[PDB]
Amino acid sequence: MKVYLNSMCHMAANSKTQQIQGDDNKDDKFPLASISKVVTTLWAVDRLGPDYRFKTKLHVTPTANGSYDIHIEGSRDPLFGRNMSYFLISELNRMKITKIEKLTFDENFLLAWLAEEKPMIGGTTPKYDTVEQQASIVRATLTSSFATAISPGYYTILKTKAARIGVQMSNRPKIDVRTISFVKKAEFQKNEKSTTMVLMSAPLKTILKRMNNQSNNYIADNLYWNLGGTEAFNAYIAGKMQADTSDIEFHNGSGNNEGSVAKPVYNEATCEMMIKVLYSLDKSLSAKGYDLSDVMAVAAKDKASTVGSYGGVMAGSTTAKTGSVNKAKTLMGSVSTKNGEIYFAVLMHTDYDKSRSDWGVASQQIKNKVSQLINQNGGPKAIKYTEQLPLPFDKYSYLTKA
Repeated sequence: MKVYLNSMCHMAANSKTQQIQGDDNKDDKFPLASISKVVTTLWAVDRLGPDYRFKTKLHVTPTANGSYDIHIEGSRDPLFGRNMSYFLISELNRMKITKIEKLTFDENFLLAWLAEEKPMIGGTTPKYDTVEQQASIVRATLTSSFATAISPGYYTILKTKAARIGVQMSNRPKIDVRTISFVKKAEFQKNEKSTTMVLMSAPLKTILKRMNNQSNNYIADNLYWNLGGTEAFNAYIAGKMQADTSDIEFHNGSGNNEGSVAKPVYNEATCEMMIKVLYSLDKSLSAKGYDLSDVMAVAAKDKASTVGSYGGVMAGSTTAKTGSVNKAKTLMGSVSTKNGEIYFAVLMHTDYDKSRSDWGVASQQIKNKVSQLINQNGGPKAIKYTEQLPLPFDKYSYLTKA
């Protein structure tokens, strides 16, 4: 690979002028890769708030034969796949539901079994043209995965993690489901003897922490669509930053290639816009009592993240999001130094076709530049942070009768 710097820039968090320091390319657009996910994080924090929960509702009606019909009124929870399903099945059994006759769901019930795994973390997030096409696929996933025997290995890994955050799950959960179909919200009205039960996701801050630890494309793309997509994003950023297409041009929430191999399309912005995003996201989280480390990964301390391997002066001092696509490798976040907290962004150009004997070049240049920033500012100052365990649910997610 051959590499060169597109731009690097930075700003003290307490600057009274909010002038951004950096090279002469700091106001030129460059591909962002997954540092796009911090922009989606800021939009989601501003629109929904860090303590927002996706409230998926189950409408449960007893049946004549002693079982239940259940209709899922979806919430567009963007992290509802295998692990939330396992928790839901545990919770159904805790609520004495073991057999379902008719399971139906609406167009806001988004289910992607592998949402937190390969290949959805790094894949092209499915984009459906109609709700019927989406639901065809959700029905198939409910039939093949939700309704069939639970994997003992994945389930016991989840249950042990859930216990660490104070959530109870049963040892041998099991559900039987007779029939599964799509019912649009406009075609659903509850039965007279139905009980509504609410399954809340973990708070948005936790969903964002998991996304920004893993670099999860599925979660990022579905948050961006849920908030209105590109037309809504462009208006949000024009109203928030007085920015326009010359500052920032997005097409999806993840930063992944949104086009074809021969016509690729990547989110782009200027380095200065990345600093203004971080300043605004830090300000919105502080108003709710949170820090960037509540939604972004901490070097070394978040071992289940793309910066768990980072060491040196960044370990424990630096909160940051990585990105990589064919032509760009990027990093942005904050460094905590003896002279205070400093926002930064580093945007590198990569060419993988050349000098194939050379690898890890852009990553190591970025680490060296960020380390230098910390050291010019008196060295690292450890932040206050305990490694989080961000699962799709928490101890307030239990099914609860409304």
